[PDB]
Amino acid sequence: VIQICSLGLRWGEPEPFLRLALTLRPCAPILGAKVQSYEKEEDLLQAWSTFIRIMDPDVITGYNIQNFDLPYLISRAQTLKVQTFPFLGRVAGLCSNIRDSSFQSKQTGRRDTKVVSMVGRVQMDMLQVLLREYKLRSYTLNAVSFHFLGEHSIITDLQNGNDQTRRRLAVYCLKDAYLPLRLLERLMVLVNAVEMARVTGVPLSYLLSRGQQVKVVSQLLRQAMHEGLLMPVVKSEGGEDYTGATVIEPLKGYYDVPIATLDFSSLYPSIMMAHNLCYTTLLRPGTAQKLGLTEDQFIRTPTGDEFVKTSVRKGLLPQILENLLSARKRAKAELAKETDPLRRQVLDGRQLALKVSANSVYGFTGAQVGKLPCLEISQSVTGFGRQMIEKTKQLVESKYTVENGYSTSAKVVYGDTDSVMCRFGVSSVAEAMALGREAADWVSGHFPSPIRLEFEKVYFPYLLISKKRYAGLLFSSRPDAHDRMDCKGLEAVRRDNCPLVANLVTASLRRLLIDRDPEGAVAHAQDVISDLLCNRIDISQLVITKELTRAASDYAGKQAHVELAERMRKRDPGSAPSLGDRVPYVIISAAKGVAAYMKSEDPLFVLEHSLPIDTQYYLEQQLAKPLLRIFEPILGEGRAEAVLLRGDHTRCKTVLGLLAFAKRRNCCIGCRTVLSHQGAVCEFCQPRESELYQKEVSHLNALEERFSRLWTQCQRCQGSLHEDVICTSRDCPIFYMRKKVRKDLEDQEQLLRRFGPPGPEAW
Amino acid sequence: MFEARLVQGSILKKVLEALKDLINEACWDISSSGVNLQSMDSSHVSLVQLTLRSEGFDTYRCDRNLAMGVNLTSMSKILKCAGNEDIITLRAEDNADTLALVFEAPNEKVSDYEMKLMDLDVEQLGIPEQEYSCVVKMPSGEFARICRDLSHIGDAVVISCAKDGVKFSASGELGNGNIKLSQTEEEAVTIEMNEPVQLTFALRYLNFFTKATPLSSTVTLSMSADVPLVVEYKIADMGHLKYYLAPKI
Amino acid sequence: MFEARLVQGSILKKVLEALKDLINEACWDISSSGVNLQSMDSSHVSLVQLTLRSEGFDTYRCDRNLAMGVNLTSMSKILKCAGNEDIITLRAEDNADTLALVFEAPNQEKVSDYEMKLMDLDVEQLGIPEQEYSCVVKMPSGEFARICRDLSHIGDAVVISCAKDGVKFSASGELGNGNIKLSQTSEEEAVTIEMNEPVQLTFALRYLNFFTKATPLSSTVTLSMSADVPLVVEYKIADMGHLKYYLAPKI
Amino acid sequence: EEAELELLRQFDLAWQYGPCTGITRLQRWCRAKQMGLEPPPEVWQVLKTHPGDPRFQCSLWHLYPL
DNA sequence: CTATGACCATGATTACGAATTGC
DNA sequence: TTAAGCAATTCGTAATCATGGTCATAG
Ligand SMILES: Cc1cn([C@H]2C[C@H](O)[C@@H](COP(=O)(O)OP(=O)(O)OP(=O)(O)O)O2)c(=O)[nH]c1=O
Ligand code: SF4
Ligand SMILES: [Zn+2]
Repeated sequence: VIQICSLGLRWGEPEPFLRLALTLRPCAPILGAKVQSYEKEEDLLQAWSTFIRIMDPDVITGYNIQNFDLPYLISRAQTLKVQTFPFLGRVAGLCSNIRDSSFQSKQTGRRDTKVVSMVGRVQMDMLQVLLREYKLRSYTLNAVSFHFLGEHSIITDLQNGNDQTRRRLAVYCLKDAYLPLRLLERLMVLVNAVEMARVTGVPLSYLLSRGQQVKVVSQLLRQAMHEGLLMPVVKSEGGEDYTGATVIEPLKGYYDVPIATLDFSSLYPSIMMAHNLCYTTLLRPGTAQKLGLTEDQFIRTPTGDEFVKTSVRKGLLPQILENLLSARKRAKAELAKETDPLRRQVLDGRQLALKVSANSVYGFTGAQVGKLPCLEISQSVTGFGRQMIEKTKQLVESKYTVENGYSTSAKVVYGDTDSVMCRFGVSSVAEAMALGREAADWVSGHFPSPIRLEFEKVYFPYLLISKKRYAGLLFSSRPDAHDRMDCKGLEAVRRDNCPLVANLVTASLRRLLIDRDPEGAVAHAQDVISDLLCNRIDISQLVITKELTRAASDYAGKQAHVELAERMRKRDPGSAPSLGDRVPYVIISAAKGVAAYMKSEDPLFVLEHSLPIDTQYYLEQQLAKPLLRIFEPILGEGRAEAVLLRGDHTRCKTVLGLLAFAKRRNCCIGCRTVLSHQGAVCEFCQPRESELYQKEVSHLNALEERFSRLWTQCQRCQGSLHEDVICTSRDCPIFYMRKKVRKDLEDQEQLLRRFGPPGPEAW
Repeated sequence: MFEARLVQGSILKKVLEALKDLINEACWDISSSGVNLQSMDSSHVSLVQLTLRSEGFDTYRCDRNLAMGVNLTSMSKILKCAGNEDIITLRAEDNADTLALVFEAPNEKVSDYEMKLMDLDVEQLGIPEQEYSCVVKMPSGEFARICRDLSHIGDAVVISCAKDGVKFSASGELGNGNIKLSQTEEEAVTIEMNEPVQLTFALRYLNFFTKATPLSSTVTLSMSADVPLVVEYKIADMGHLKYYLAPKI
Repeated sequence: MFEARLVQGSILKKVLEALKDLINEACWDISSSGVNLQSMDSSHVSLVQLTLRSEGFDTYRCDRNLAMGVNLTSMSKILKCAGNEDIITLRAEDNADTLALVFEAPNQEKVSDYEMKLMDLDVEQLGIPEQEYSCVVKMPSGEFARICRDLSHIGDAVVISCAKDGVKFSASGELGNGNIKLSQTSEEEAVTIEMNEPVQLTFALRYLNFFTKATPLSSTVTLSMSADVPLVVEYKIADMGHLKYYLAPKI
Repeated sequence: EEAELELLRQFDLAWQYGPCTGITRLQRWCRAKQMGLEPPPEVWQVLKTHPGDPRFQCSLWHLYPL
């Protein structure tokens, strides 16, 4: 271990107050930080342990400190025989130890971590907070720093060199150690963790280790001491499933008359609230008998149970849910007065977390592997849901009709278990908004409270492909003209595909829904396919990522990413994907057509070893079928032939051990006829040579302009204008797009030396 | 304008079934010396070189050196709409990207197809001429059965050329075996040797190379130190067909 | 040191082609009487007894009562690499647990020399009873295979009635009932139903398709049955010995 | 050898001779000599007693896709 | 030297698991 | 000792089933 670098601050002050860097050879001074140097590693580990005792911090953060940093330090101190290192905690006579742990759920998957013991102090690895809350494409520090802010063997010779190289290494390490602080204070992590621990009543270490059961157990016990009840222990392996939610059958297609969306807000917690459903008021089938009082003492549910009215008991789950609902309402009332966009979405994150907590209260009941299940309640909930949504659809389509004085009889096109997308008939967004608000407020008056239906949007135009797949354009007000698109479910929000395909789907829906020009859309898709086949598409747009889950399900059937991961490298059998992460790969061309798991390769390996790409795989398996989903419903099946013919005019333009034994046959630039001698033009096509020189110097001119815009961008992203660039960042498009233009220019410069020189040079 | 006419369309169909599995796209270099082609395979491992000399076409006419871009799958589908006795003529313009094929039955029925060509940006490679030192001339049927029979055991094969004969060995999980062949018209195995050879080659490429067996009776195998093994066939007063494959290190 | 030759050697291809679809392994008992194989089936319904006398061979050296085991289908895949006119030679050392197969050519120019490794065996072994078979029928093998395959497209299991005048191969199926009758014909194409007392039995027609895999394996097929006993189909391996397939009957 | 391979690795990272990871080693030695910054006469005397070896006459990172 | 179906080889249909998103 | 629920759509691989090109031998 050669350098340790530390940043420290008091919470509430907008800058740090401590900035220290401890190195292992003599170094050069850095303005703003202290620098100390040692000639042996024992002094370095001792100095860090003494600093961490004396400063005595409350919280320790970092990025991947649990699974890399602390056990490396502990094992390295054990090897070098330094006895006083592993006492990092607060208790004076206690040493620390490495211990494995696993967590698994159907919500976050399964992850295996080490833990290191520190008594008194709290740990917050920001990697685990990101991996638990956020669903992203890559989880590298560079990728999340670009997504939120906007950015090994070389180091061993920056350290065996001079002291300005070591000073450069220390400035790099300090920037690395500074980035997670900025992420912690910018994303409102710690304020939301403190508010979660105050609303639920669990400690601050449980929100990084546990799930959503300890919190609902805690709140139920805290509500149970106030009336004098005790909880039982029921455990069963195992019950059966029950029936979930209804989806209404669509009227599929393309709509160009406005559809208004009406939905219920906080549906399942308000069902559980306003019909008095709880553990503590579930009536067994016999204890009603032989009392006969049915009216206003109990009710009956569509699955079949009987539940006591609120004039006898009050349940415990209504009160816990009412507290959580008021907390989320206060968070939304605070969110309704922000102007900054990233701040608006992080308050949206806070309210999303409180709504997830309130819904996991209901999901506690149906978990037959758990601590206290009561599937009768769950069945009553979803039965009430189904009954109310079909009530909504009957009522909306039945009242506003041609005989009832209105304009047109409306017709529901879609509904998915909480929402209803009714198509009204008018093509004026003001009149649709007015009637939709009247409908929402009208239908809501047929229920107990807090059951309320609300207007939410007007889509104009609309595109419905299947169940859980649609798109549209979003209206919030009228003079607020339009907000954005909505892409529910489609190929632009999933992460199982290429960036090329998601970009093409977004650009096609842009040209098709905003400008309403299908001809520019066809020309766009043609240019994408043509530039694919002509081999001028970056390999950033070709990378596919998949998650490496539990190893036995991936034992059960052969996949591509599992095959790439389990195949080690010759260079490194010590850095490879583990369980739970994401494996990136691209597909190269070969002749083993039975298996697409035999053609997958690491992006850096195909970078350094230059393997070709299977353009037919990407053409017929990645691109073609999402396009045939989207482009068909506006036209007939002559549209499938239109895009497969727009392919056909553009499919006829394709660019191209033994490879060393070349002959390098020259070819005519005009008509492609191989011939003896080095002159560029053919004897039949020699007159038209001024035009053939004119052609292709406007190509060299455009490659020259692309070299310079890229190789000076690295100088501004690096910081310095006087020293070399070293950044092989695999998540930057800049890298390997700066590598191919050198070769394009190398090739296009040599093609013009077929022609003579435009003058002498030795004069 | 290009126009050729050849009486034995069977030769054309055998050469087009030599290549429709190993290659998907090619460029025909039409000249005033014949119809010549070079290509690499899709796997970037092996080389094909095909020469149909100008004389053997029984009515030739070529004005200017052309270069046609042909999808070999569609052409292989077209040349199986012609029986084994027909007379084939090829018709092309010097301004167009579409080829005409007319098949003439030797009895009342004539057929004519038009096929759209493609423009491709391929690069043409070749070979230099050196003297391979082990020269085998053997029957093609025995070579086909030897490769196909060793194929079920394992995937590599070692060729072992010694004085009186050659010996092919191959291994695998169900064991190993060799086949000898010795010096002793076309059922003979003529063996010229200056330096002995032992080398290793993979079997999928060899079982691709033995797809063009109806073109001749004998096959010529040429080996030397550390060079790509050459498999050579001759087509009678028409030209030749060569595959090239590099040894394993 | 075991070293044996067979000039008309297509019979070994022919027996292992009719061996590998039935069973996955074999217990090869090499005695001074020659090459023998008693082995059960895998479904516990049937059995193979192969006997190859020494006098049906050409050139012979047996110094050991070898008792080895062969994985059959890989050996058949190796036997698929030699023609039928080609001479089959086997070589075996009593310490080296391998089989050295030598395929000579009739023109002697192509030589093959293959080697299959050994695996251990602890196979079960039961003895057949010897008794009176109330119906022994000599039949052409090709006609027999033709008839039972003609019955395979009706149903699954066959009922047989063996009597004096004719023999009755009946079956049911999803399309109804059917039966074919045979009689004696008044050297290879001759038939004979030698009978003492008429019987009726149930057998599996799919195992008859399995047993007719040895259709080109003899001059004539023999069908020997009695009451409630294993049917023995016999293919007399010409000048060599014989292959007998036992099928334990049904209930 | 093994002591001559650290002198060149020390000449390659001294900042007072230039920012050199795109060019050869002897070109940077002559560039500094033209401007006469202070090239030392020992990083020359190992680039003369060798032929065209790629581990003497090349910069440290002449691999490495930067 | 020539019909016939048995034999090898290659392509169309169905089934099921894995992955990921919407409520 | 540890873990909130169900509905639905998409894609890849192996296995099942259809169909033609050679071929091998009886007429
Ligand atoms: C998202 C989600 C919904 N549901 C159920 C409960 C909800 O009552 C029902 C509706 O889904 P949602 O509309 O997503 O959530 P919501 O209606 O409760 O709150 P809001 O309208 O303010 O966004 O779906 C779950 O059970 N678990 C979940 O994770
Ligand atoms: S390649 Fe250049 S632009 Fe891209 S991340 Fe690295 S330094 Fe920045
Ligand atoms: Zn020209």
